[PDB]
Amino acid sequence: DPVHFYETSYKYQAADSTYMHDVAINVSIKGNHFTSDIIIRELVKSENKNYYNVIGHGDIIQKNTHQYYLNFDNIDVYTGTNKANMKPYKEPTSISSLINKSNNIRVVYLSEEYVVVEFFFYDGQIITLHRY
Amino acid sequence: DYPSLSFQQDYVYIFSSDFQLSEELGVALINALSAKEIVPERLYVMLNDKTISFSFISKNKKSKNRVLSTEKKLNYKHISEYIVNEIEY
Ligand SMILES: C[C@H](CCC(=O)NCCS(=O)(=O)O)[C@H]1CC[C@H]2[C@@H]3CC[C@@H]4C[C@H](O)CC[C@]4(C)[C@H]3C[C@H](O)[C@]12C
Ligand SMILES: C[C@H](CCC(=O)NCCS(=O)(=O)O)[C@H]1CC[C@H]2[C@@H]3CC[C@@H]4C[C@H](O)CC[C@]4(C)[C@H]3C[C@H](O)[C@]12C
Repeated sequence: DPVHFYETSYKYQAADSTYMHDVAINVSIKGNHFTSDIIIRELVKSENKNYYNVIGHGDIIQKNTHQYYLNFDNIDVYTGTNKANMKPYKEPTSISSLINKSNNIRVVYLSEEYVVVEFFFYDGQIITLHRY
Repeated sequence: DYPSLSFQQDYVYIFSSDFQLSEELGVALINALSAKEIVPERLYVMLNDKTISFSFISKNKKSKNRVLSTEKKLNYKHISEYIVNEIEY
């Protein structure tokens, strides 16, 4: 069974505030299992910088050629103000609710160099990931 | 759980339950980008109630991805100008 890697980054802005996320996503898929690493830098005017490292793994389930589901076995959340020293952090609701639940990923385009998906962040987001 | 493809022209793919908004935004995007001599390989846009996201795939297969949350709906002109500015810079 070969391993396939998917990597992307995105920036989140809010039209009604200064909240911003800079997010890198790294996903590896082997068979029906996946490992995900999500690195977040969180900014806002009323508070100083903040980093989050979200490590998870679980089952990826193929329903159609374009309909997949990610069901996490576990997710760990680390936080810190400097990427050098991060420390464990109790899972927020938006993380713990993803465990033992099938989260929707819909593929809209597939090439050998990238894939375009609608997925469940922010209750609906479209993004392109580079294929490795 | 996601809007269906409601507008597809040239390199633009817009996923939204609102056809009028989809076509208005899609044409505004093609007009503004062509005027600046920007021709993406593909441009994907998703319009939700409270969230807008897009993926810009450049000629070199590199991607730029953005999410914009808004408490009140924006008209196609503002959404187009936001997307184009993020792509431009
Ligand atoms: C808990 C964190 C800080 C929240 C905060 O700043 N609280 C103070 C303001 S308040 O006064 O208390 O409201 C936030 C900041 C960024 C978030 C991720 C963004 C990507 C992704 C989006 C998906 O939709 C759900 C999963 C997802 C991985 C998210 C997990 C978690 O939610 C994160 C880490
Ligand atoms: C975008 C709409 C779907 C909205 C919706 O409700 N999505 C499911 C949500 S839910 O599951 O119900 O919750 C769809 C529904 C009807 C479509 C027109 C049909 C005639 C004509 C056919 C031509 O080929 C292209 C132009 C044309 C005017 C079309 C434009 C657009 O495609 C329209 C408006």
